[PDB]
Amino acid sequence: MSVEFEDWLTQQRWYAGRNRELVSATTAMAVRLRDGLELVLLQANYADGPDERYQVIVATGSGPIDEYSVVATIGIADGQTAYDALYDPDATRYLLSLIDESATVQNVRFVREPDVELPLDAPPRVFGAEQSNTSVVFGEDAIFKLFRRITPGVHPDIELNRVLARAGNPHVARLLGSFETEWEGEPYALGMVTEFAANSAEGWDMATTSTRDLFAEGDLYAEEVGGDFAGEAYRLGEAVASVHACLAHELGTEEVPFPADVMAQRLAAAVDAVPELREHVPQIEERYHKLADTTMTVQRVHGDLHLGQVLRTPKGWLLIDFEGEPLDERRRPDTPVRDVAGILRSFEYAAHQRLVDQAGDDDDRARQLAARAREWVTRNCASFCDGYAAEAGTDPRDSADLLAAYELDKAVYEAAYEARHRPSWLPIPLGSIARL
Amino acid sequence: HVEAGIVEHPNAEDFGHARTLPTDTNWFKHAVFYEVLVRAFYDSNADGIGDLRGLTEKLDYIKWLGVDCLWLPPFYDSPLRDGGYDIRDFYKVLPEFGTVDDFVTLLDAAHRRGIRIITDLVMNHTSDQHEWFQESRHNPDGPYGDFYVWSDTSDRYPDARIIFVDTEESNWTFDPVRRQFYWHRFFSHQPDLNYDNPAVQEAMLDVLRFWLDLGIDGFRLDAVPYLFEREGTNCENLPETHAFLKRCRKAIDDEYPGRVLLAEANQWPADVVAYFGDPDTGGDECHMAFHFPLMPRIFMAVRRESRFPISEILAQTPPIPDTAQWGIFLRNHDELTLEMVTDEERDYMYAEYAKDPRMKANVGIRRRLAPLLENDRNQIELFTALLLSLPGSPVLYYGDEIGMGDIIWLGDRDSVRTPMQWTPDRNAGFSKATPGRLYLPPNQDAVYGYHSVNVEAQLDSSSSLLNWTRNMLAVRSRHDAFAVGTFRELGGSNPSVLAYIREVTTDAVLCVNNLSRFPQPIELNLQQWAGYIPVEMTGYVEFPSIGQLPYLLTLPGHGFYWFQLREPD
Amino acid sequence: FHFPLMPRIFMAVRRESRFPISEILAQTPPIPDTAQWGIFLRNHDELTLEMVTDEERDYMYAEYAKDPRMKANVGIRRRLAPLLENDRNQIELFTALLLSLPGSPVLYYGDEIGMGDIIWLGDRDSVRTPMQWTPDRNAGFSKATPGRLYLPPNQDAVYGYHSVNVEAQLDSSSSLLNWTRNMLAVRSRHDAFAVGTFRELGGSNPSVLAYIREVTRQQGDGGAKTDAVLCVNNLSRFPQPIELNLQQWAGYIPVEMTGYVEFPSIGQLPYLLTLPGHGFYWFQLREPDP
Ligand SMILES: [Ca+2]
Repeated sequence: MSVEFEDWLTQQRWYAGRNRELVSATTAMAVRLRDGLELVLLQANYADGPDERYQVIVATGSGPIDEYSVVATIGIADGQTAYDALYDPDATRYLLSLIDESATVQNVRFVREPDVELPLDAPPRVFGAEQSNTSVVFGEDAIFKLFRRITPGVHPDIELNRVLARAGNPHVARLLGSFETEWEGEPYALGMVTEFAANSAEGWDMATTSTRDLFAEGDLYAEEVGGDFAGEAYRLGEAVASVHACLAHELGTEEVPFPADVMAQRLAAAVDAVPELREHVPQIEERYHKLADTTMTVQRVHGDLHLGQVLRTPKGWLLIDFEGEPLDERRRPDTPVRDVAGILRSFEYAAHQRLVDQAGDDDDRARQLAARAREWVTRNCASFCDGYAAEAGTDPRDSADLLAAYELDKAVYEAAYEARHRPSWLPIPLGSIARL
Repeated sequence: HVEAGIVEHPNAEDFGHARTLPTDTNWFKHAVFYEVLVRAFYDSNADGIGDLRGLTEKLDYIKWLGVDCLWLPPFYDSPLRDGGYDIRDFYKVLPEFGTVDDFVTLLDAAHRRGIRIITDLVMNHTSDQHEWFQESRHNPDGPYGDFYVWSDTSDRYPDARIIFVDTEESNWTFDPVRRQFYWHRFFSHQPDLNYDNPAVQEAMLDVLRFWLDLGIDGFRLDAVPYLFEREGTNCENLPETHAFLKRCRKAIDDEYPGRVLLAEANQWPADVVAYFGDPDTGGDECHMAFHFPLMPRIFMAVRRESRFPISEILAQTPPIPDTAQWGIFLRNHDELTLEMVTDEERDYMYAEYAKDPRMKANVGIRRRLAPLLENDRNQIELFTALLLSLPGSPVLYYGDEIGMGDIIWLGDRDSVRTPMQWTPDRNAGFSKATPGRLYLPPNQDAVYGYHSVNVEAQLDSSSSLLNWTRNMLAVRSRHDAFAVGTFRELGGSNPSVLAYIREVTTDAVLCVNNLSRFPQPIELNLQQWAGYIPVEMTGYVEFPSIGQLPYLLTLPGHGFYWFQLREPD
Repeated sequence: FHFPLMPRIFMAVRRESRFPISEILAQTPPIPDTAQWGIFLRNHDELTLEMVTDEERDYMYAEYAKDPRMKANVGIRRRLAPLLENDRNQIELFTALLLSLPGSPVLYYGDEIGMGDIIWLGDRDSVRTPMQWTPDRNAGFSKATPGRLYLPPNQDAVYGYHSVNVEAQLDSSSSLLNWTRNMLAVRSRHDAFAVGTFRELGGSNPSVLAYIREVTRQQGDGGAKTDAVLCVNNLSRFPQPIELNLQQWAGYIPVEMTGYVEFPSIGQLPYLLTLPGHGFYWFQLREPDP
């Protein structure tokens, strides 16, 4: 089952079973798309930990170009080497003409919205392929994205892109089409195609260059420097507020009380990998049980906002990767105060990764950089909240206690997620927990 | 001018006409304009005031620099209460500059070496000393009584704003001789011409025809948005205003093919596109208008070390007609009103500018390129490099080629109108007259002083800014792509690097500019030119051929590269 | 003191060829463990006012006298700024080489602000004028009347104390003083420059001199201590591309030191770097993340 070809499916980076200790891992499906193609939906069973099902559109014969052979040659089936079709131009063309038809094959049905797909253009594969997807760019007009780890749909990165653009909200790259199948019982969304924001730049990469400005040739104030991100942060505020207000219109709103017992379970489990976090825990729990038996407003939200999931194009900010992150729990509504917590959380990480990279970069007076970072971190958080509050009547800082809770929770999840993976990060969550 | 009952008026046929250049209706799209004041450039009669004959003598320098067209600000007879933008006589050159004959001598001498000349021409208003206005006030029932906008109360057009809100209390001023109010958008001594009077329209069309008969290559029509005034409107960009401009274009196209009409309209790009005219006919108004907010954006883009303030206005600029061409220069203020263009709604950088300490310091004052960038040579090169490679025809301001400075204390507009610094000799080699006689003093500070900044000094080392600037124009003239090619922004992963491609269907050229003061790497996607060989233009050096993988280029702080994309063999 | 380094670096920039630098670096014998070379950016020995040369062992022997620039200053001490005709980009390049080449560097006073010289005062006094502190009387060097000064300050339009002084340059971080200051700040953050190994990388382009300084991981660490650093210098006045072979550091991330900017990671294929005329880069070769 799988046989040696399996080895390739563990070299990925989008493969999560790197630590999971597997039992039998076997191919669950193989629809035939073309003579030399097959949409294989593999399934990986682990011992002690839930099953996870990946996909791979495998092609046979010869798999050019020469500049991908390392990152492409899956193995050798009798008697030509097999390779994943995201690296072949003749193959991705077909997989886009199938979305255009809009066609179906055995089980995998392809659908497209009432727009125009853009074939007959040269496609390459994008470099930063993520831990849940892979991406190829057709020309400068559209980008195709096959979900490397399919879990039983519906997929919010498709769902929430649709209603957002159907409303006309400008802050999402427009969705063109997608494709899914019905493996066993429930359905599985397999990938989407979307309008390419050619000429884009990540938020984290753009904040990193402003945080780079103050710090290098520093001791000159956070407002005086040219690099000042404050203006751009404010725009990003009303951008996130726009999508939230628009999402609440179609998704609707409900009232619910603060998840006291649920978020206590989070802080309790976080204390398993305990540091000085146990010393803050009573003061943190005092902040938690202060907001007990209080009602909030819950909308459909992004779920995983940080500067990385936000892109800047000419004439607008774009929100991407509605991942969001238990698919049932992912779709569940939540206080928008969690999303603004995510962005404000991300600002401190952008400023202090640099300060760690400026402790890099040692020794005598890193105290100056901290002074500038605290300046920068608190100023763009202000500028962001100001812009958010300028869009919708509601101000997030006006209901601060609710936000301060979710910021503290995002820090507890940040501590545990960092501490296990990277020990060097631990000062960032711990110090920021101390700050708040 | 004169008067008998009508204000008499000289004939084009009494002066000669300079050697005509071969008729070409696209010269302005390929040209590089050089704005030079007549008073400032060179003085040949030792009066202390630059003159037409002096400018004639220095044409060889202009030719050597490699500019294609001279742009002269207004040189007509004037009381000079508003820098000569208040014209007293349209058919007479100001005495101190010379006679109309001396202008023809300049034209012929310039055309002989292929250099064209255009001039500022104020359309909206004349000086209150103009014979017309003196006849209008003194003889209200005469033939000029309706040449200006008169009224019995200062109530009309109340929606129109006062342009100079700190100097003028009203747009209506009371004339004591006529005992009536007269309209003026600008200063009280610059009364507005009444364009509703058909005779006025014909008079101004005859002014155009006069200088066109002498053989001038074009005009920059100043203050045109304020020509017509209508009730219930702000009296700006009214349909009848555009309708008159269409006549001027027709008169050019019918009588003098191959001449140009520039529109000084200090408005947001989305508004000024109307001044190119009906796009169905491919243009029937002005040939050129100025893309005013480019420089402020480029400036703020280098400040932020982010490409996007440049990208944004380039993306938000509407397409223009086929004949049409944008005009771009490296200044933040309009020389007429001393106002920086901005739109509260459509400019996203609206509040941003006032918050910047550098921008805030020079609000309302003309500054040269060198002082604007704090004399940073690397920046001066970058901004120049952008000016020459971005879409539209560029305008250089005199003295910027040698990195002259300014004297802000002389006045908000005079600051950039000091004498041209030719040598480190007495008066910077501008005049033989005693220093006291000079119309304006030369720069004397340790940085931009004529002892250290002059043409003579820079002529020798090919590393000088003059020689650098000269050569950049020499490179630009060797590729049409820069002038009239397409513009596609390449983007890239690094926000600090602005990369784009100009193309003609016969070069493709690649420009990579680094807006950050630190060295920056950029990975570009040039798959479309796979197999092509990039060749750097200033050194004719071949770089590695473009492949399927992203192409990596590394620039120094405020550096740039210009590559010719050359075919494989 | 490694005396003929500067004359070679000078002629190397003149030719726009790396080899006059490469040659003396290759022909320099190894020195003891305690020992350290001393290097400075001057062509003459202050004692004898003679430029070192060996008729046999120097292949550039006859070459120097034939160069018009070299010929002009024979037997006279000149400062860095006049030696390079006040070219700021060159002043930076030569300083960049001084700080990154093997051995301990010596800066001469006033070169940090790009002072000039007065040749007519004497072949050795030329570089011994007063330090130009302010644009005040006597360049802020003394309160005494100008006649009493041991030597007069520079007064010409180019290197004069009215235009070249410390006070003036302290403000803008773009000044040569502040630039020079920061370069010393960067150098002090990496031991590789001081006492690291020196391996010349070569390259296909003769105009670009690229090399690597390296210090070994003493009993363990991964800081700005136990670094490998990469220096790429362009001796040509025109922009130059160089394809380097950094396969040994495959997976490593080059980080430019003056801006802490991460460049694309080094792979198996030749690494392409593009420099402007008389430009240079200083990269920290940083490990990939475990
Ligand atoms: Ca009018």
